[PDB]
Amino acid sequence: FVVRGTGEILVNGRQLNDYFLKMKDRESIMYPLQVIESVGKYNIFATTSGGGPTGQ
Amino acid sequence: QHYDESLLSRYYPESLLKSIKLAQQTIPEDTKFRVSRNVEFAPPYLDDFTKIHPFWDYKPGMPHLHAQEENNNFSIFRWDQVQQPLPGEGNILPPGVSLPNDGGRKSKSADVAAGLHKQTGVDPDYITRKLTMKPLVMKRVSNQTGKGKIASFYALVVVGDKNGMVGLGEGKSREEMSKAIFKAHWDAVRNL
Amino acid sequence: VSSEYVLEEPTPLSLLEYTPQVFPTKESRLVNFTLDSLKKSNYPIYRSPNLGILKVHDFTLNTPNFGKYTPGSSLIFAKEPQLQNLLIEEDPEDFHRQVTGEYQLLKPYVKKDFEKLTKSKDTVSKLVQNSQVVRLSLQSVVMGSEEKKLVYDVCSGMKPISELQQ
Amino acid sequence: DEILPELKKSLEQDKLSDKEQQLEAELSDFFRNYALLNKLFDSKTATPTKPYPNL
Amino acid sequence: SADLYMHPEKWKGLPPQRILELYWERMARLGSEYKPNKDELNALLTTSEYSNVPVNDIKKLYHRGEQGAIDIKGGNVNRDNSLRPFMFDELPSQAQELVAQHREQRFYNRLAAYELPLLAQYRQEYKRPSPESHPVTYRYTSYVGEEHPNSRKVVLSVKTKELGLEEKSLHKFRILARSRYDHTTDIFKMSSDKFEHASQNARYLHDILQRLLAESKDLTEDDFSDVPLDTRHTIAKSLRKKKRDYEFPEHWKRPEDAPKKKFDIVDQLLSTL
Amino acid sequence: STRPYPVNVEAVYYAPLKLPIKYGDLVADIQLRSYDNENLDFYSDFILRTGYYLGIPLTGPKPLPTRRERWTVIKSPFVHAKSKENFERHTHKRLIRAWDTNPEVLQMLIAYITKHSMAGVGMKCNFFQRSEISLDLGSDANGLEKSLSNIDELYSLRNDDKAQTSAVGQKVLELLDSPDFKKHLEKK
Amino acid sequence: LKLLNMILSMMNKTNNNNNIIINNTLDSLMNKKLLLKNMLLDMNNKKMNNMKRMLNNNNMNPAGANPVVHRIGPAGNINNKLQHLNNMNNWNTQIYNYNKNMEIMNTMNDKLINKLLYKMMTLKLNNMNINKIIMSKTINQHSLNKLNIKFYYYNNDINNNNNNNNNNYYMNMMNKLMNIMNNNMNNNLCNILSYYYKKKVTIEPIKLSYIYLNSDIFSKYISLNDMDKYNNGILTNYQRMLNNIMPKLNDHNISMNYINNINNINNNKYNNMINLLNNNNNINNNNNYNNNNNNYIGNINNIYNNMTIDNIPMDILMYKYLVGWSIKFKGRLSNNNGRTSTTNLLNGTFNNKKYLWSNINNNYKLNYIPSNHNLYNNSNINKNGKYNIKVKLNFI
RNA sequence: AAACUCCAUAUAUAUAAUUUUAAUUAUAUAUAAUUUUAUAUUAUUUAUUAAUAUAAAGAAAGGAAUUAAGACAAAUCAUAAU
Ligand SMILES: [Mg+2]
Ligand SMILES: [Mg+2]
Ligand SMILES: [Mg+2]
Ligand SMILES: [Mg+2]
Ligand SMILES: [Mg+2]
Repeated sequence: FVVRGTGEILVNGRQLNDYFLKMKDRESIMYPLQVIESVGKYNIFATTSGGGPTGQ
Repeated sequence: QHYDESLLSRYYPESLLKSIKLAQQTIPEDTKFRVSRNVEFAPPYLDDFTKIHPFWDYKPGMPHLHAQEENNNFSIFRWDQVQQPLPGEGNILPPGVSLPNDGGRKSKSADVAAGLHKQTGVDPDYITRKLTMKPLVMKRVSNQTGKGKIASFYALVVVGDKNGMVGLGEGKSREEMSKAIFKAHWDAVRNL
Repeated sequence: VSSEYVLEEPTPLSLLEYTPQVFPTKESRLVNFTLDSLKKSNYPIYRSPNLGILKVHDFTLNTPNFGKYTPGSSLIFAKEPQLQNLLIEEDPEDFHRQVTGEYQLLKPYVKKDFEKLTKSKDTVSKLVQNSQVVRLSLQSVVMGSEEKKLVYDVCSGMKPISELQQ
Repeated sequence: DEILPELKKSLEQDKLSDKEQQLEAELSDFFRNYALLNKLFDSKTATPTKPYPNL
Repeated sequence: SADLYMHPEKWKGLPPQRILELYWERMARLGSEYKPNKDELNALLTTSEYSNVPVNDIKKLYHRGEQGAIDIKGGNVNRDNSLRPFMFDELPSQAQELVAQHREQRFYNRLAAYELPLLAQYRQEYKRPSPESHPVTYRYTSYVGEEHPNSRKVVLSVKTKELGLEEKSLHKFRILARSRYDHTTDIFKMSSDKFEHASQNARYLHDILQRLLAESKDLTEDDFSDVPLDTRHTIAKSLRKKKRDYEFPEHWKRPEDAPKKKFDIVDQLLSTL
Repeated sequence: STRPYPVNVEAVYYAPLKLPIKYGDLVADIQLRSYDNENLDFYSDFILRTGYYLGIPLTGPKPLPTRRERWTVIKSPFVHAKSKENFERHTHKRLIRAWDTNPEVLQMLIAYITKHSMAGVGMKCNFFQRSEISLDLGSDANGLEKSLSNIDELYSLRNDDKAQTSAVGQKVLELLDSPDFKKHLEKK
Repeated sequence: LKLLNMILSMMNKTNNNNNIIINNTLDSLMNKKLLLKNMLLDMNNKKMNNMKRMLNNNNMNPAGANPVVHRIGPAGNINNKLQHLNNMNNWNTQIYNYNKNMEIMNTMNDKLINKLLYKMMTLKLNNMNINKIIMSKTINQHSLNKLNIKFYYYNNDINNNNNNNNNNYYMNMMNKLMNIMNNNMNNNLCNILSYYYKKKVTIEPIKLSYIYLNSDIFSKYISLNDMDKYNNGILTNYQRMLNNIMPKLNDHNISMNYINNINNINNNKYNNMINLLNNNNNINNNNNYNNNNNNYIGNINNIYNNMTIDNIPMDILMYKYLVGWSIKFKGRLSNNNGRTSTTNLLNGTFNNKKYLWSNINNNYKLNYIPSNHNLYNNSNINKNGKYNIKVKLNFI
C-alpha cells in the first residue's frame, strides 16, 4: 500500500530494520524510490508472506 | 414469463405443460441471466429436449448408466445387429471418396488400364481386352546395407496385342511379386 | 427422429433408499433403521426380486460366511426365498442402538467383589484401580457385547484367563 | 461535484408552468429514433465517368 | 401387460412384430428352463408371410435351433469377413465414447429442463430455530455410497456465554473443560466416535454436557475461584497458524488525493429516458 | 416467430440460478471429490441447478486445493536403477454450502443427486443441527407416533397415473405403518 | 436532473469557444445544423463501447477457429463433449471413494470380473464349431448409486447377410450370452455382481461390425483367430487384406474442412448475435440490458439460428476416421531358423493435423498417449513359445 | 526433429454470503512469445539479405515428458507368463 507522504515504511506491521536485518534487502526495497528520486515522497505499508528475506 | 398458454399445448406434449407452468411461476421475470464460461452444460446447438433422438439419446429398453428402467424392464433381446445406427444418410463418406466396389479387382489389368488412362490418356478398353500379359523373369534381388540384406522382388514382363504392338517392362518391389509384376506391366504398357 | 418423452415426477417415495445414512432427524433414523433391517434380512435391494417364475435356478450368495475365509469352502449357492413369505428380523437391541442411542457402558465393579476374592487390602485397591482402567480403556474398541464383557472380566481378575480359549 | 449540483438546482426554477407534454414527447421520440435506434452495422450480413474523383 | 410373454395362449391376433419380441422375450427370460410350447409354435407360424420364410422351415428351426440353420444351409461360415474393406457405415469406438458423453449431457439437460421444475412442489418455508433457545450445534458426517468408519463421528459445539450460567459456574465450567475451550473465540467443542452409530455418540456427548453443567452449577462444595483459567493449549494452537493482524495506519490515509469523478453530460442527458 | 422456448428450457443455456441467503445459518456442507474435474464441475453445476428449483440457497462450487500423490518406481524388471519414472494422482475438491433450508428439503436434495450421480465422483456431507442445551430423550409413545405421522404426511400419494415408485420404499412404509412395529418398541 | 438547463450551459460554453465575452460562435443554424449531429456522434460512440461489451460478455463457442480468420470471435472452448475424450475414460475403472481400502477392493473386483468376462466369451455348438466373441476391455463406471460395466464386442462371424430372415426363429450362441448378462430376471450376472459390489450393476455389450474400429478387438482377433495365417510365415493374401482394410484418405483435406466448418459455425453464431444486437432492441428501450452484470440479448431461438441437432452435432465430432495403423508380429513365428522375428506393417499417418493449424490442442491420455492414438498388445502361446501382436491405430 | 502436452509465467473472467482465510489465496476457462519493431556498421545471392549496435514496448526468462531404425545373442526364465 503506497500513499504519498514522507519517507516512512512499515513491513508486516514492524520496522524495516526489525524485519530485515540485512542491509541489501533494505537497499533493494528502496531502489525504485531512488531511481525515481521519490524516497521521501511516499509512505510504504508492505505485507509479505512466503520465501525468505531475499525473496520477500 | 415469455409465453403463458400461448398455444404452448400445440407445441409441447400435455405431459410437460405442468413443468413449464411450474417454471413460469418459480423463475421470476427480469431474471438477470448470465452465460457460463468456466463450465459447459447446454449443447452447442439448440434443442427443446422434447423428443428422444436416436443415436443422440440413450436407446430406451437398453442397459446404460443414467438409466431409469429396472432389471425387469429392459426390452432389448437381440444382439445380432448394431443398435442405434447412424443418422441422416447413414454414412460418413468424406468429401471426394467412394464406397469400395469390385473395381476390376478380379483383374489387375483393369487397375493398370485406369492408372494409365489417368496419367497419359490411353484406352482402358483396349488395354483390358486387346493386350496379352506374359512374365519372363521373376527373381529375388538383394542389396546389402547397414541393417543387413534387403531382398527385393524383380520382375520383367512382355505385354503384346498379337497384332504388331509389343512392349516389355521391368518392375522392382520391396514387398511382393504381385506388386513387382504390376509395376512391370505398367511400364510395358507405357513402352509399347 | 421423433420419439415420445414419458415423464414421472421425482416423488419422495422414488427418492427414498437414497437419503443420507446418517441425518439429524428422528424420522431419518427410523427410515435408515428399516433399510438396514432389510439389508440384513437380504431383501432384494440392489438386485432384481425373486418371483416364482424360475424353479431350478433361484439362487443367492448371501450365506452367513460370505466373504469370509475362516470356515473354508467354495462359493455356496443357496436357494433364495420368493419375494413373499420372507421373514424380516427386527432386533430390539438394533433399534435402541440406531434410533434411540442407548449404550451399556460396562457397569463397574466395586470393592466388595475384590475383597471377597482376596483378604489383603492393597491387592483389593490395586484390583479396583485395574478394573477402572480396563473399563475406561475398553469402550473405544469395536467389539461385541458378550466378548467385551468377557475381556473386561478376565483383565479385571474375575474370570480365569482360560475362559478366553487360550 | 463542482458543476452538476449548480445545474441540477435550476430545474425547480425552469419547470415553471408552461405546457410541455407534446414537445417532450416529440423530443423523447427523437432520442429513441436517433440515439437509441441508430444501426451501427446494417443488413443481415456504377460507371466511373469522372476521373480523379478523389482529386 | 408386462406378463403377456409368459402366456403363449393370448398370442392370437397380434401383429407379427408383436408375436415376435414376445417369443424373443420368452427365450431371453426363462433362459435355462425354456420349454417348447405348441401355442408358441402356432403363433409363430402366422409370421411366415411376415418374414418370408416357409412354415416347414419355421417348425424345424423351432425344434432344432442353430443346428436347424446349419441344416438349411450347407457348410458353416467359411468366407472371412473380418478384414472386409470399410464401408463408412459405422463409427469407431472412441467416437462412440464421445457420442456417449454427449448422450449423458443430453440426458442431464432434459432432466434440468423438465424434471427438476417438478420438485418445486416440495418447497417449504424455512422455520429458523430461535438462536437464543438453540445454542448447541451437533455436526454429523455421511459418506454416500460408502462404509467409511468416520461416518460414526459426531461433534458438539456451543458458546460458553450462551449456556445460561452465572459467572462462578461459567468459570468452573471453563476450568473443568480444560483443553476443549478456547477463550479467544469462547467456543466449547467436543467430538465422539467411540460408538458404532451416531445415535449413541450424540447421546453420549449430550450426557457429558449435562454432567458438566450439573457439576458447574454445583458450587456448594467447591467453586474453583482460586484457580485461574489455563490458556497454554490455545497458545500452542496460535503458534501454529500464521497471523495477519497489522492494519494500515490511519494517519497515512490521504483521501484528498483519491480520483475524482469527471463531469460528462452524456449520462445526464441519456439517463432521463 | 418460431415455436416458443419457455424459461425452463432457456435456463439450461445459462449459468445456474441461486437464491439469496436471508438468515445466514449453515445447514449442510457437501464436498465433491474426483480425479476428473470435468465430471466434478458438471455435476456441481447440476447440483446448483436443482437447488434453485428446490428452494435451497447454495453458495457455489468453491474450488478447494487439489492433492497430488506422487510415487517413483524403476522402469526395469531387473537391475537398472539409474532410470526411474514418476507417477502422480490428483484429487480435485469442490465445495457446495447449503444455507437456510429445512432438513427434509435438504434430505430430498441429497437423495435426488445420489439418484443421478455421475461416474468417478464422491460426496461427503456434513450436516449441522441446532439444538437446545437439555433434550428430553425419554419420549417413546408420542415420540414415535408423531415421527410416523410425519413419515405418512411426507411420503404420501395422490397421483396414480404419472410418477414412479420404488418397491423398497413401498415395503419400508408398509412395515413402518404396522401394528407389529407399534409393539416392537416395548414388547419387553 | 434534466438537460433543459444543461443545454443552456453548453450554449454558454460555445460562446466561450468563440470568445469568453462574445455573444455566440459561428452558427449556421444557431449551433443546430451539426452540433446536434456531433452530440449524436458521441452518443453512438458510447453505444459502440456498450455494444461490444454486450457481445463479448455473452460469447461461448466451440474451439477450432483458425486464427487466420477475421470474423472469428474472441471466445473459444475445447472442452466440448464432441471434441475431446473426457479424462475419466482414460482409466479402466472410474471410481472415487473416501475409503482407500474400499477403492482398492473395488479395483481388484473390476479386474477379476473383467478376466471372468474374457473367459465367458468362447462358445461351442457341435464340437466342430468354435465361436469366439472378441471383447474390448471393460469400462467400469462407479457412480454413487450404481455400477456399470461397458464393453465393445465383435462376433467372429455374423450370420450371412445373404441368408434369409431365418435368424428370427432361433437365438444365436451369442444372443443367449448377451441375454443372460442382464435380461434374465433372478439369474442375470448383474444380480451376482451386486453381492460383490453392494450396488446395482449394469452391463452394456455395444456391438462393433469391423475389428479395426478398436485396438483391443483387432489385436485380440489377430492373436487368437488368425494364427494359422502367420504361424510359419505371413500369408501374402492376409497381408494384402490387412494393408487395404481402409482407403488412403487425405488427412490434410479432412482437417482443413473440419476447421473451415468450425469457422462457419462460429461466424454464423456471431452474425446471429450481431443481428439481434442491431435489428432487434427497437421496442425495448436501451439501458434495460444493465450491461454491468446482466447480458440477456433475446430469445434463445434467435441467438441459436439454423443450429439444430440435424447439422451441428455430427460435423464437429472428432476421432471419426482411421487414417493410419501399424501391426507388429513379434516372437517365434517361424519353424525355420529358431529365433525371434519381428514383422511390421505400417500404413497411413500417425499425426492429427487438425491440432496443427487450429486452436484445438492435443491432450495426452495418462500424460503419455496422444489423444488420437489407441494401441494394444496381446500375447498368445504357440508350439514354439509366446508371441505378441501389437496394434496402434490413429483416428482423426 | 520441431510444434501439440505437463510444472511454472503474466493478465483478465467465474466461484468463496473472507468463521475450512492462506483474497498476499484456491482452480476452472481464455489470451500471450518459438517476442516485435526502429534507425547503426560490416558486409553480401541487393536489398527481399543476415551478425551486431540498442532509441523504444513487453511480465516474458526456465524446467520435463517424449530418446526413431538398426544393432551390443547387453540385463532380465528371481515381477509375473512361457
Ligand atoms: Mg494447521
Ligand atoms: Mg518432440
Ligand atoms: Mg534406437
Ligand atoms: Mg548373465
Ligand atoms: Mg514364475
